[PDB]
Amino acid sequence: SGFRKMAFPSGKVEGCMVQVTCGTTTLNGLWLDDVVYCPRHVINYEDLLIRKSNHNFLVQAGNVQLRVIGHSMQNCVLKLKVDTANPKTPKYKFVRIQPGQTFSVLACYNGSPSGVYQCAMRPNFTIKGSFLNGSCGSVGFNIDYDCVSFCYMHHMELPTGVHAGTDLEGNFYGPFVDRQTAQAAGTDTTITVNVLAWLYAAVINGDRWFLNRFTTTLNDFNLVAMKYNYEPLTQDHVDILGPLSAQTGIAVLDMCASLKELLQNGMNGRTILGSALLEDEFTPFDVVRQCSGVTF
Amino acid sequence: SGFRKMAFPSGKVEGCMVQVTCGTTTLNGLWLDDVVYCPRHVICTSEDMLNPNYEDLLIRKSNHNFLVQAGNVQLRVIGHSMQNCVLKLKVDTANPKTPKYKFVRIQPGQTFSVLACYNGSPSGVYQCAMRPNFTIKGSFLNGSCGSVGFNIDYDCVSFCYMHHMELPTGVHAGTDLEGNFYGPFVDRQTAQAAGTDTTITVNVLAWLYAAVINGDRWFLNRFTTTLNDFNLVAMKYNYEPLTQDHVDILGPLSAQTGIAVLDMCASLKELLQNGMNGRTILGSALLEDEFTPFDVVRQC
Ligand SMILES: O=C(C[C@@]1(C(=O)Nc2cncc3ccccc23)CCOc2ccc(Cl)cc21)N1CCN(CCCO)CC1
Repeated sequence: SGFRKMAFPSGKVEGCMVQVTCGTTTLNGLWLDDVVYCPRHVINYEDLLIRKSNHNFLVQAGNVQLRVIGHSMQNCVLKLKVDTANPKTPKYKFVRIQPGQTFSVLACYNGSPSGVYQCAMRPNFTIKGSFLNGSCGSVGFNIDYDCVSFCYMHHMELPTGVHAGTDLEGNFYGPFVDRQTAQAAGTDTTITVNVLAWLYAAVINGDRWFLNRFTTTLNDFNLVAMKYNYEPLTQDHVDILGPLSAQTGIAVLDMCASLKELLQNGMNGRTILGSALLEDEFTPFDVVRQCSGVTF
Repeated sequence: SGFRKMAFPSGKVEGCMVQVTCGTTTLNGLWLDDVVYCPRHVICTSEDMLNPNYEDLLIRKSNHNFLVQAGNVQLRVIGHSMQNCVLKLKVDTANPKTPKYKFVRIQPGQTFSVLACYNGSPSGVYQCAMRPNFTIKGSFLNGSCGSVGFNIDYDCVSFCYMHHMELPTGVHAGTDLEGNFYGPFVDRQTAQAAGTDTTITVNVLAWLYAAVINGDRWFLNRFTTTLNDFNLVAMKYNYEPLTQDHVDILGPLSAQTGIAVLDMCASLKELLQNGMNGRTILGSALLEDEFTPFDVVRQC
C-alpha cells in the first residue's frame, strides 16, 4: 500500500553527468559514449560556434578533465566530441515524449547530481520543475527494463517559474526559443487520462468515496472536461486505462462520471491519496508500475 | 524557481541492493563492504511471525541457508550475526560499489529518500518523512522488506531506515541500520497500530517560507503570536508542538524572507482557521509537512 510520486532510480544517469564550462558559463552535460550533450546557450549560434575552438570547452567528469576533440550543433543542443568514451554509458535511446507523459529529472549543478524528481510534460509543453541557476543541461528520462530513454534536457526558466527544454536532439518542447526575449507559457490544462489513472490508483489503495453508480458517454464527458480546462479524453486514453478498469471493476466511463462529479462539486473537505487537488502527474503506466512493483 | 518533493540521487544506494533468500522468503539486503544487512524476519515463516524467538531460529541456520544474490552473482555467506532486528550476513566479497556511508538514527519530522526494491532490484525512489507517530507513509508492496531510507549530503550516504513492515492502516514501520525500530513496533504479527498521526509543524512553517521565497505571499498577515498561544491553537488541529529549537532552526529562513518565525506562526494559525479558500500554496491545496527547514534551504 501507499502511493507516492516516484522517480526512476537515477544511477544509470548519474554516471553520465559532467560539468561543461565555456567562458564564464558553467552548466551540465550528458556524457554518452564519446559525446557530451549540453544546451547550445553555453556558448546567432552558427556564428558564435565557428569562433570557438575545442580547448575553449572545459569538460569535467568528476575530478577528471575530458578533452574535447570536436564540436557540432544539432538544433538547440551542442554535441562535444570527447577523446574518451564514458565507461558508465548505459543502454540508452533518445525519445521525444508527448504532453501528459511523465519522466524523472536528475537536477544537477556543476556536473553533480543533487536531486531526482518525477515530472510531467504539461499540455502547454512546460514542466513544473525545481531548478536554480546552473541547472541547465539537467536531463529528464525514463527506464524501460535496463534501457534509459532520455527525453528532456533543461534549457530555461520562464517568468512564471515553469521550465522549458528540449529533447536530446535539441528540439524544444513547446513554442520556445533559446534566447533572452519575451516568452510566456501558454494557459495550461489538466492531463485528464492521468487524473483518471490516479483515481484508479486511489481505488487500488482503498479510497472509494468518490465512486458513484453513474456512467457517461465519452462525448458528454469531453463537453464537461473542456469547461474545466481539462484535456480531451480520447478512445486511446480509454483503451490505455483498460488494465486498471479491469483490475478495479470500474469502467473508464464509470470513472469519468466520478471525475465529472468531482469537477462540478469539489472534494468537500475530503482527500484522495492525501491530496485535496486532482493529481495529473501519474500516467496509467506509472500507476500500473507502482501498484505492481516493476524493477530496474 | 519551483518547489518539488525531491529525492536524493539513488545511484550510491542502487549499487548496494542485493536479494536475500532464506527458505521461502525473499527480500532485500544492503551490501556495504563485506556485510549484507537485512530484516531479521527473513529467517521466519508465517507460523513463526506471531511469537518468533529470533535467537533460537538463527542458531538453527547455517551460512549456506542464506542465498545472497548481487545482480546475477551469488554471494557466499561466511558468517551471520543479529543486531537488534537486523540480520548482518558476513559475505566473502566486499562490495566494490560501497560508497562513503554512515548509519544515522533520525528523529520524527526528518525526511529521507526511499529506494523501493523487489528481489534486490531498485524499482523507484521517492521522498518520505519520519512521522511523529514513528511510521512512514511509504509505497511498499510484498517483497519490499529491506528497502532503505537515506540522505546524501556531501558525497556520504547516511542510511537511516530499513523497511520491515506494513501496519493495518497502510503505513510503514522499520528500523535504523542498527536494527532498532522507530516507534513502539516489534517485528511480530501481533496486533500493532500506529498511534494518532500529527502534522509536523516545523516542516509546515519551512514549506510556508519556501512558498514566500518562490513569490507566494497571499497567506501572510499583519499578526504575530506568542510561542505558547501558537501551540495552544496548533494542538487543536493535531499539529505537533513547536519548540524553541524549531524556532531557532527556522532562523535562517526568517532572516532570508524578513518574516519573523512567530509572524509566520500567525499566518499558519490563520490558514488552520480559514483553510485555503480555493487557493494553493506551492501547487498544493493542503499544508505540506514533509519538507524540513534544511530541505527548503537546500532546494531554494
Ligand atoms: O512480508 C512479510 C513481512 C510482513 C509485512 O508487513 N510485509 C509487508 C511490508 N511492506 C509492505 C507490504 C504490503 C503488503 C503486504 C505485506 C507488506 C508481513 C505482515 O506482517 C508483518 C508483521 C511484522 C513484520 Cl516486521 C513484518 C510483516 N513477511 C511475510 C511473513 N513471513 C514470510 C513467511 C512466508 O509466509 C516473513 C516476511
